Amino acid sequence: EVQLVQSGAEVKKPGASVKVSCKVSGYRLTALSMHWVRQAPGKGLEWMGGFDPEEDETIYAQNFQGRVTLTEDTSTDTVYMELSSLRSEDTGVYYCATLMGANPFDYWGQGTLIIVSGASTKGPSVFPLAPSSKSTSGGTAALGCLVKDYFPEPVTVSWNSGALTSGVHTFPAVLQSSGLYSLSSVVTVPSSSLGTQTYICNVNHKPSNTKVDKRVEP
Amino acid sequence: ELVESQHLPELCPSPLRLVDGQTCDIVNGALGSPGCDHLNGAEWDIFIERPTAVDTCYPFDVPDYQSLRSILANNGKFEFIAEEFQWSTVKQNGKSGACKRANVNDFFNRLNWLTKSDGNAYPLQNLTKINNGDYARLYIWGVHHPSTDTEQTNLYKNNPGRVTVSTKTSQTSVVPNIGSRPWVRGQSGRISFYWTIVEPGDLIVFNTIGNLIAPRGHYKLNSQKKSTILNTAVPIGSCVSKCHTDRGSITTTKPFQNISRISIGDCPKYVKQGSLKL
Amino acid sequence: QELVESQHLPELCPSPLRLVDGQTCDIVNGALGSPGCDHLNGAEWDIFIERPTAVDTCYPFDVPDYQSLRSILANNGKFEFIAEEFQWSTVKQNGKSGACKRANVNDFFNRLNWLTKSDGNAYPLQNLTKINNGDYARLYIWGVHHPSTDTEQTNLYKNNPGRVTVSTKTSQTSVVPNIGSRPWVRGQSGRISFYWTIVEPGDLIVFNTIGNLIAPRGHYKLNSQKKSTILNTAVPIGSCVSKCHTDRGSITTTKPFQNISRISIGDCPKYVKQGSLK
Amino acid sequence: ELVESQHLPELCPSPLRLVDGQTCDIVNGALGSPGCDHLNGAEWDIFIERPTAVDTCYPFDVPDYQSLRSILANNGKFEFIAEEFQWSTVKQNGKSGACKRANVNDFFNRLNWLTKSDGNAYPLQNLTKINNGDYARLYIWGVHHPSTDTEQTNLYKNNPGRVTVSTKTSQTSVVPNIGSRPWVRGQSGRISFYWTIVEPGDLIVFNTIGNLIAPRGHYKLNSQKKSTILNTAVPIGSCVSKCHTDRGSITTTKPFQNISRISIGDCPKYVKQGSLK
Amino acid sequence: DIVMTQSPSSLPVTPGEPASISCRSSQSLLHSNGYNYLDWYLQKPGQSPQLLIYLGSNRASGVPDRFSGSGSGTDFTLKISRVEAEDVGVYYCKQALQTLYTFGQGTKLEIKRTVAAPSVFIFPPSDEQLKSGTASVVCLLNNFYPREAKVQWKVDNALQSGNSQESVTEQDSKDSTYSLSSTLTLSKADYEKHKVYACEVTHQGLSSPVTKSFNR
Ligand SMILES: *[C@@H]1O[C@H](CO)[C@@H](O[C@@H]2O[C@H](CO)[C@@H](O[C@@H]3O[C@H](CO)[C@@H](O)[C@H](O)[C@@H]3O)[C@H](O)[C@H]2NC(C)=O)[C@H](O)[C@H]1NC(C)=O
Ligand SMILES: *[C@@H]1O[C@H](CO)[C@@H](O[C@@H]2O[C@H](CO)[C@@H](O[C@@H]3O[C@H](CO)[C@@H](O)[C@H](O)[C@@H]3O)[C@H](O)[C@H]2NC(C)=O)[C@H](O)[C@H]1NC(C)=O
Ligand SMILES: *[C@@H]1O[C@H](CO)[C@@H](O[C@@H]2O[C@H](CO)[C@@H](O[C@@H]3O[C@H](CO)[C@@H](O)[C@H](O)[C@@H]3O)[C@H](O)[C@H]2NC(C)=O)[C@H](O)[C@H]1NC(C)=O
Ligand SMILES: *[C@@H]1O[C@H](CO)[C@@H](O[C@@H]2O[C@H](CO)[C@@H](O[C@@H]3O[C@H](CO)[C@@H](O)[C@H](O)[C@@H]3O)[C@H](O)[C@H]2NC(C)=O)[C@H](O)[C@H]1NC(C)=O
Ligand SMILES: *[C@@H]1O[C@H](CO)[C@@H](O[C@@H]2O[C@H](CO)[C@@H](O[C@@H]3O[C@H](CO)[C@@H](O)[C@H](O)[C@@H]3O)[C@H](O)[C@H]2NC(C)=O)[C@H](O)[C@H]1NC(C)=O
Ligand SMILES: *[C@@H]1O[C@H](CO)[C@@H](O[C@@H]2O[C@H](CO)[C@@H](O)[C@H](O)[C@H]2NC(C)=O)[C@H](O)[C@H]1NC(C)=O
Repeated sequence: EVQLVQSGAEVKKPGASVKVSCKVSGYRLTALSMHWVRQAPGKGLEWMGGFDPEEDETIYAQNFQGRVTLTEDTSTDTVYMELSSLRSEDTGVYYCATLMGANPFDYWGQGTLIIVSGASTKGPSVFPLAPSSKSTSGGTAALGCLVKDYFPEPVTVSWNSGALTSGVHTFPAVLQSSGLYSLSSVVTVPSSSLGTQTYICNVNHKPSNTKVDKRVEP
Repeated sequence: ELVESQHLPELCPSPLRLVDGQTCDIVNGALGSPGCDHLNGAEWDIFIERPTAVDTCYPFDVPDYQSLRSILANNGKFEFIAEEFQWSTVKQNGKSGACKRANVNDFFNRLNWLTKSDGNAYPLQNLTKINNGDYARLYIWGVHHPSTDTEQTNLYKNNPGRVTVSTKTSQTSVVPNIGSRPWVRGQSGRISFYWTIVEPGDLIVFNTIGNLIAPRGHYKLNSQKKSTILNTAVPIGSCVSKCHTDRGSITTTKPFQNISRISIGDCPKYVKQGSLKL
Repeated sequence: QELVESQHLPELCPSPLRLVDGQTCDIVNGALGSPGCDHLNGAEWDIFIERPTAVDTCYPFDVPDYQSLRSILANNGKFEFIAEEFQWSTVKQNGKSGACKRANVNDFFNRLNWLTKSDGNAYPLQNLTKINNGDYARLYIWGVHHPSTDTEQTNLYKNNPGRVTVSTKTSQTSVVPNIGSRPWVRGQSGRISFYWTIVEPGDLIVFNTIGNLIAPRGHYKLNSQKKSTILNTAVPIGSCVSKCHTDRGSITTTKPFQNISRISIGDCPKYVKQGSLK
Repeated sequence: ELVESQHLPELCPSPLRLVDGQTCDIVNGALGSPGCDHLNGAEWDIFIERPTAVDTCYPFDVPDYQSLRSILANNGKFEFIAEEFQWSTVKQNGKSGACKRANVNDFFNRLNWLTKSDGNAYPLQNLTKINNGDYARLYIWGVHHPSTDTEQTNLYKNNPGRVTVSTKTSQTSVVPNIGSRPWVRGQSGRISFYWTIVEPGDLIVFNTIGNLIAPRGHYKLNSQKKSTILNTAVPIGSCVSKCHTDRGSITTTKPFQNISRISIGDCPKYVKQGSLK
Repeated sequence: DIVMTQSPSSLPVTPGEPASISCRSSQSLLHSNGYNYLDWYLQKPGQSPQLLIYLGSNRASGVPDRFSGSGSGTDFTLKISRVEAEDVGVYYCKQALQTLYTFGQGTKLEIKRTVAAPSVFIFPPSDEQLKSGTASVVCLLNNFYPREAKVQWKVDNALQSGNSQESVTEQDSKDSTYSLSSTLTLSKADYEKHKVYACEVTHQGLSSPVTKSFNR
């Protein structure tokens, strides 16, 4: 079967130009019409352009303002997508696919994540979320950790060296305007266990070789 | 299999109505070049234009050639409406040796070549045709480009000439370009043909001081323009299909085809090279 | 213009006429339900595509008036079998043979019931009656077994000789087994003679036997208005669109005649011997 | 001329013993996939594997696929020895719609799909086999990979599960990978098949808390292993030759050939093409 | 451009029960071939898009028989006989007539759950974080259904905007809940410029909005 392989992830500061690859193995690109669809995180699919067998011309979606540049290397059987004038809204997964409307096949790629935020590798800063005083009449304690300002992803958050797993909710990170990620990780424990058990969250960030722990106290 | 790869070795004349242009393309068929008489009054769903077609009259060129070709094909018929044009003093019915019909110097049977009178007089012509009918008219006219300044004055007295066709909202004026051009059919001069669509209730004015290839009438423009043109050398056979390509007709229930990008009618969606199954 | 079509398609068009490929089964074994014919169950067709390369996959059989049964099945257009419960007394049921094994498991015609004598060595007179109280005609298919020796006749049904008698209100068919050794076919020398009986709504049918009855397990629904036919051809079924079909392939033409094949079905031009002039 | 360039359009069934896999490759033939029963008990000098083979059962993947393919081919026979496995409490003979045998949901006839009992219990199965015989036994077992956590509990109760097989000098354990995967034959899950060779005097232990595709026995391993496999679409004819290629058999006296690298048996040396001697 | 209006947007369905997603276009997707050029895709969680129904109703390769499609012209429908956990995700319908393909908004397929209510908590900034010059107030919404929820910040009872960023967990594998966290990032200067802090929550399970506050 046709195998579509996309290039590795790419992080370019705003205003730069990306160049995504898509190698086809199992079929010649000379006999395939390639297209491109991006998806902004937490949203939906958006068609960017591609090749139309009829009319015989690579058609680009005008909504992208001609910033897209589709080039094909028939020798390597690889399609190139070049998006210039990068902005803060062009972050997301970019897929290459031989859509059904053009070719009898319908295969996709793994996606090439493009992060537009401009920064370098930075370790996180952990700050404990004190037991919520507004948990009155709740009968259950609410505590957590705030992993703030790190790049790139991901960070692994455990509680008590992985012993505490029940009631654990590690929220997905958010991309702040500064270009750094930030997530929260909370756990729910009995209120009587407030003064009888010690809880510590363990945060690990491999891109910076950071493994910090933090005490969470009333 | 979901990709049809086999086409018929002929063009099916049913159910779609086909018209064979044979020695004439759709342009000479509208001008009425020698050999284009078999198209007079023809109606087609698909005009079949042969690549082997040849020019059989005066060497000419059409500014915005593809637009007129598309207008002639999209209309779907050749219904000429002759009209009397009161040209004053000037000679009419000009003929050329490069347009020999039956070894007789002739011209486009839809055009009228106006020349200066024997008294060396080419007065200003300002004729007006009012479209008081219920259909849009299509007038096709031309401008002659002589080879030398001597040829210009020998044919139209005035140098330079001028051709100006105008409607209520448009106006096209052309001044002849003089210059010896490459020998084509024994002639260095050329003719530039133009067209103008006159809506019902609109008017058209032919104003010239020389070099006007005057029309002898106009063509009927259908209110519904649904026909098309197919340029191919494939002969017309006797099969039955509602799908046609420049390589031949196709009879299939398949949803895709890898035969030709050029398809007309009830045809499967074209795909690039290659074809697999489910 | 040529008036005789001579070129056929290299395939049979499944559109618009609904075709059904019998494949390894002819239409007779399909009604009997021989091994490998279960795909035809519940099928409906405008043309049954019978293959010349078909093979017998069960007990060696022969049908007196074979073409009439073949015509009744194809002219019906469907294989709608309604299973009925037949209260056969004492005798053994569901007889199987090694010459009719599905996945090396000895079986039989799935639409038939091979009755044999009980383990107590008893084959009493079987008198069963079915009343057609529906709104459609029924088609019952039953067979008569012909053993090889007088020993085989008594070892299978005790009584010697046997008798098969199927009767309606206005007809009656009675057969006596023809005991005798015949050439080897599919590993067995015996033969089964299959017969059919049509029961109109309001009529009755009586199965009366003292041995050698290949009992039916039900009946086929006979269409109120029968249509469709059968074409014994080896041409494969393609994807084209045509309402004309021959044993040599489908035809897509507007010509009034054809010199391809006499065997034409549907919207087909009249057959001519040979030659084509204008 | 010293280079043979003309091969036969068919494979010679003499003198070498050929076996046509037809719709089954050598792997689904060992697993006992649908339509592979024609290979049960067959012996071959060259297994003719067809490129137009098709997977006829559950979607599966095999780590080190080429090695096991070489082991089965080099052995040269499909001699299965059924063994009674005393599985406790759990359900047996699991069948799938992706493995229809004559429109009937079936499964590999050499494998046993263990499921949780109707009482919602998957006890720790700890069975052991002793190779008291004089022949090395080849056991083929699998690990099922569900698509969701609900599928893992609905089938094996224990979330997560574990499949561990051990001999005297080996111990292999697998943890099921849970995730939705491409739709293959109407199934989003997969099965990972493994194998273990047990020498005479050695033992093998099947220990699982879930997701075990249990073997129904073992295959006999020949002491001498001299057979091979040929993947070619060339049909088997009636000629006589001891040389075979993926493009066909060769009958020549020339010392060299420029036809195909893939040659088995008494074959001339495959030279790097050549126009003359 | 042809507009695709999928409906519904969120389709909670109990496992072992059927479902239906209608895809309505703005132009006729029926070519003269009679082949309705519309396809159905499914984007599983954390997965590339995959095809389910092609050419209107033809089931794609390897797709289970439970999936099925129908419709013609400007009205189409995707159906599943018995939905299962393998069918979770968001489905999109394409448009193959015009090669300028326009997808749909997508219909998310959640598992039906008891309505329940969101447990709201608030976490004041830590003294260790304010040492660096930044204050982040985290609001917690724990175990609620459905996904839709409104979180409003109030500093000195004045509504905030643009200074908060929320995130939500995936659907839980056991109770099928969602959890939402909203962090309010303030500079150390503006944090001490005020004292009253609140986080208002509006949800389907709440008859009236719930507010959790602290004063420092
Ligand atoms: C060629 O003949 C045509 C037809 O006779 C002439 O068209 C008409 O010309 C007259 C005189 O110029 C136009 O009258 C004008 O009307 C406007 C108001 O529309 C008025 O403001 C002027 O003072 C004048 O009276 C008349 O409108 C025009 N026909 C149409 C339909 O507009 C044309 O002028 C002649 N050209 C030459 C070069 O002789
Ligand atoms: C359009 O689609 C058709 C149908 O798939 C393509 O046909 C392919 O043609 C090649 C020609 O080399 C076939 O390969 C060989 O054909 C010979 C014929 O003698 C046959 O003996 C071989 O066994 C082999 O099949 C090929 O099979 C055939 N089909 C496929 C699926 O490849 C055709 O090439 C396509 N057109 C274009 C421009 O891509
Ligand atoms: C075999 O079964 C059929 C169906 O039950 C029966 O056949 C019929 O038997 C009756 C005598 O019992 C014959 O006489 C008829 O009797 C009825 C009832 O009184 C009467 O209404 C009729 O006018 C007639 O006199 C009848 O002809 C016969 N029908 C046949 C043979 O078609 C009987 O149980 C069994 N018959 C035999 C011959 O074994
Ligand atoms: C069915 O009808 C077709 C035509 O509709 C017959 O085709 C015949 O094909 C042969 C090919 O050798 C033609 O022979 C040619 O005859 C011309 C006569 O001038 C000669 O100049 C050529 O050198 C060549 O020998 C033959 O004319 C043609 N018959 C026609 C056109 O009527 C076909 O034989 C018929 N029978 C069958 C069984 O197909
Ligand atoms: C699964 O069943 C097998 C059945 O053979 C168990 O294997 C063997 O079980 C015996 C039980 O007596 C173990 O013997 C013990 O060995 C230790 C260490 O030498 C000794 O201290 C004890 O007094 C006793 O003799 C033997 O080691 C064991 N062989 C193994 C594990 O390779 C097996 O233990 C069972 N496993 C489970 C998880 O139930
Ligand atoms: C193997 O060797 C033979 C012998 O030379 C090659 O056969 C030649 O093939 C070419 C190509 O069609 C012909 O033009 C020649 O006439 C053939 N004979 C000779 C003597 O040259 C054959 O091509 C070789 N095969 C490969 C794969 O290289």
